[PDB]
Amino acid sequence: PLVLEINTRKSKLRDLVDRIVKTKLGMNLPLIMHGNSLLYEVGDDLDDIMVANYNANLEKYLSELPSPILNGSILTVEDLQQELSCKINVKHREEFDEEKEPEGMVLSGWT
Amino acid sequence: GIARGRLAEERKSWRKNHPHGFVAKPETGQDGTVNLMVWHCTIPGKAGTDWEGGFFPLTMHFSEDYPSKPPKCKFPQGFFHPNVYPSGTVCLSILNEDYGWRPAITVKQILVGIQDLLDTPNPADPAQTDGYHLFCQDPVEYKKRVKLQSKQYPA
Repeated sequence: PLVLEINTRKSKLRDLVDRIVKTKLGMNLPLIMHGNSLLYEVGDDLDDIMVANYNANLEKYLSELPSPILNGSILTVEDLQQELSCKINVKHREEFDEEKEPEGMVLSGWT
Repeated sequence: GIARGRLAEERKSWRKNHPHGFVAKPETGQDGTVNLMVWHCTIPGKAGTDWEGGFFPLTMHFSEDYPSKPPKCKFPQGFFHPNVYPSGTVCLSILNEDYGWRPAITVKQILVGIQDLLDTPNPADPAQTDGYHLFCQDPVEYKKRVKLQSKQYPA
């Protein structure tokens, strides 16, 4: 169970997908879940309505997603092809060090 | 968490391999939520049958007790088939919690089982008098009703 410190009001889903899920966890076809709701999926098999909705979610602040990601939210992240699967505990943090935490978030518990 | 975890597995499994012409996907709400507990599906009628060319919508409703308990599967209200209630509920042995259901049954197996039921109704499970009668006592009128309905559901 990883810990993600992040400003949930100022960071967008896109920031989390690109900087954590794709980059650090190495998941190129992620499925991101919060409870029973899918926040994100990617693939050429998804129909145009689902892609358009997921595209809209990417541009939303985490605290304003259809299933809001807030302090203490638990996300589940699985990949379509790789066996990788992760739970991420979200901890809200207001401010980050401009040169030590330049990505505006901090992932703890990861190798 | 048991239901969610199993539906996430079924979602991945379905996306990587499913039979041709079928659709199965979690419902997207007008608020943007994508709900793993409610899936919208499409079952094609089999070629070489009166169902041919029909692409039939079905909703699968899972509960927090899935997969200990089976989903409820519904065609549209008024769908014509001897084993479908007026409400749209489909009667299928493997969907019966009391006897045929087993946790290991997949969404693929359910939808293929329903596709099989379309052209091969179960005479012991009559759900609607309309379909069941025509089926049992007037096959020619039944056949016409099926082919007309197939035309209502093009791809």
